[PDB]
Amino acid sequence: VESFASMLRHSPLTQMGPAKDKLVIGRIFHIVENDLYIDFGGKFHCVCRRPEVDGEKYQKGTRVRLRLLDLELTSRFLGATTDTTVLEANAVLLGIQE
Amino acid sequence: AGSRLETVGSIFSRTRDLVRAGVLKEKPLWFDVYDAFPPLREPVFQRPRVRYGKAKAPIQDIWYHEDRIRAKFYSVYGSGQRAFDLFNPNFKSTCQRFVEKYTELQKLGETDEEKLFVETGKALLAEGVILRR
Amino acid sequence: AKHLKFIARTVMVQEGNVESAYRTLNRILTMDGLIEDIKHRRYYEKPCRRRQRESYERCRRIYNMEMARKINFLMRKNRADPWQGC
Amino acid sequence: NEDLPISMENPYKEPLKKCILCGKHVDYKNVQLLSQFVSPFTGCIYGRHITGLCGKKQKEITKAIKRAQIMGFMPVTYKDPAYLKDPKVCNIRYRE
Amino acid sequence: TKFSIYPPIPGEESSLRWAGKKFEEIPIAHIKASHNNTQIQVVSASNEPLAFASCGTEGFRNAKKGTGIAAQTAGIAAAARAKQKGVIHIRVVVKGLGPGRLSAMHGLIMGGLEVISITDNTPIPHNGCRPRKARKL
RNA sequence: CCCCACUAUGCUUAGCCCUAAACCUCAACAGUUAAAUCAACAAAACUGCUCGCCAGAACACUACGAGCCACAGCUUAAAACUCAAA
Ligand code: FES
Ligand SMILES: [K+]
Ligand SMILES: [Mg+2]
Ligand SMILES: [Mg+2]
Ligand SMILES: [Mg+2]
Ligand SMILES: [Mg+2]
Ligand SMILES: [Mg+2]
Repeated sequence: VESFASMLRHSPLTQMGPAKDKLVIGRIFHIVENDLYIDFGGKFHCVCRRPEVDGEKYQKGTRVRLRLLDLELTSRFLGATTDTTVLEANAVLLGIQE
Repeated sequence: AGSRLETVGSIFSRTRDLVRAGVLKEKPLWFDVYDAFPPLREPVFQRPRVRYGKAKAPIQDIWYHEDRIRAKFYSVYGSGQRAFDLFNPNFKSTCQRFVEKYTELQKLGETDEEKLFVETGKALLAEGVILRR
Repeated sequence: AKHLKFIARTVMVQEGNVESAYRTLNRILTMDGLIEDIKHRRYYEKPCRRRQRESYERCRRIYNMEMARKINFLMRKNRADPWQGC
Repeated sequence: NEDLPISMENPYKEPLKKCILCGKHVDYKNVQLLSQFVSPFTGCIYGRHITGLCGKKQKEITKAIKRAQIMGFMPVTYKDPAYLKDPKVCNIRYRE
Repeated sequence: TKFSIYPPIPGEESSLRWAGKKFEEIPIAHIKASHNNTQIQVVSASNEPLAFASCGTEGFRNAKKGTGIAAQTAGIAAAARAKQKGVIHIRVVVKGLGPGRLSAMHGLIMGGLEVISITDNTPIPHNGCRPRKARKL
């Protein structure tokens, strides 16, 4: 039987290592006007702006290329014992996956 | 009705004491189920504490041997132009294949970190995977 | 006094735009702290008052930058509601 | 279990950031270098928020500038015009 | 050729000329903008006084001296008395932060002189003499 | 109080005087972050050990005594009468 330790060791997310400046594949699952919510396999989705080039091609279920900057955007502020989280990842939308 | 002192004991202890004391005529519907199958921890209120001095959280950082190799790879050949597909449970990145080849060479040869890296690069190029330093 | 003249705090006029040269010189003198130094040197500031003022400005700047950082960090969430109704 | 994590220093730890003058010697006779951290119009020494230098090298530059100024190597009230066309390393713009 | 705000260096040769003369040969208008009075003196490159005008020499009295109009009038008078000696181009050297700092140059321009550069030489001690005490008004 | 002028004084040398909201208003060393953390506020809560100090207010940064390069001075520092508060 495969233990949880083996699963974590051989998980693609674990294998990726640091998430900064890593190219990943995400899928559009929600659209709000020009805001595209993309899941790329992480804990949180990322919200991207619809590109001005071939914007019509970006629809729900579309596969897109992303450059990950942070898996979760957090920041400790003055006079706070715990970090404040926006519950979103940071990524840059590169284009559609051919 | 039961006591509303949520900070004293637990719901089970309060209900049990009130039932035995006669305040509650009948046990609630969940009392028997709780008694038969209790939780791992009794749900008792506790105030979280800020740590000071040398007190530290016991949470360890998750590291593996291959991570070293990965770091060097990500420092030498950079991030692979190929994109990661985290949805696939068995995705294999260029770095992962480099790691597997490195480990196979280590188990089938000597232990010289630079030589393993260079020969692993030669082997991957022989297989036909582009690797731009 | 012992320095060469027409090198320090000097701006050349372009195409007869004297007002632009004056405003550029004013910007330079204000940025380098000369204007506030001249204005503060008109009367003597006591050392304790000077220390209190310097501490106040330093803490004011730190607090203002931190608040700006917090507002910019939390500004990302200000978009159209994606779960309107529910 | 061989798959358990092992204790280890962070292998992905990025090298700690360096100032532009780190590892280099600051000498009071190098007026060309010291002139890169003073105002062209007033000769005032720029603060670290403008120069981007670390505290140690900021102090070194300040002491070298004062020594050169008092020993007759550097002007005080302005930057030497010969060094006005040197590379700009300070984060300050007069829109000039 | 990109315009340079930085004044020409007497040593380094430059092509900038004003009526055939170099930068270091242009007359200098020294403006002293005090809090209650403004003084303008035009001198030659060799420090020969050509013209002089203040707000007090133009009839203004007491608080009327420390106004923009008085400084403008003084600048106009200085410009006239300098034009009567062949002055066209001038380099302005301002000293002080008085109300006549800019009005004096406005008057000089309105009097017919052309300004080619503005210099500030306000006295800034590096903490020398102790200033007077603050007023308790 | 505003403006002008000008002294003692701020400066150097050789002696004194020994006071400050001389305050981080936190005594010095060593240790802990577990307990109900904890009157309140200030500055998270405590433990071991040692020195100094405090036992209602005012009289009182006072009187007297003693010491002092100080002589309208500094250190130490009470009592009587009075009150139910401070
Ligand atoms: S960062 Fe190393 S000397 Fe400045
Ligand atoms: K204090
Ligand atoms: Mg003190
Ligand atoms: Mg002690
Ligand atoms: Mg003691
Ligand atoms: Mg008492
Ligand atoms: Mg006494």
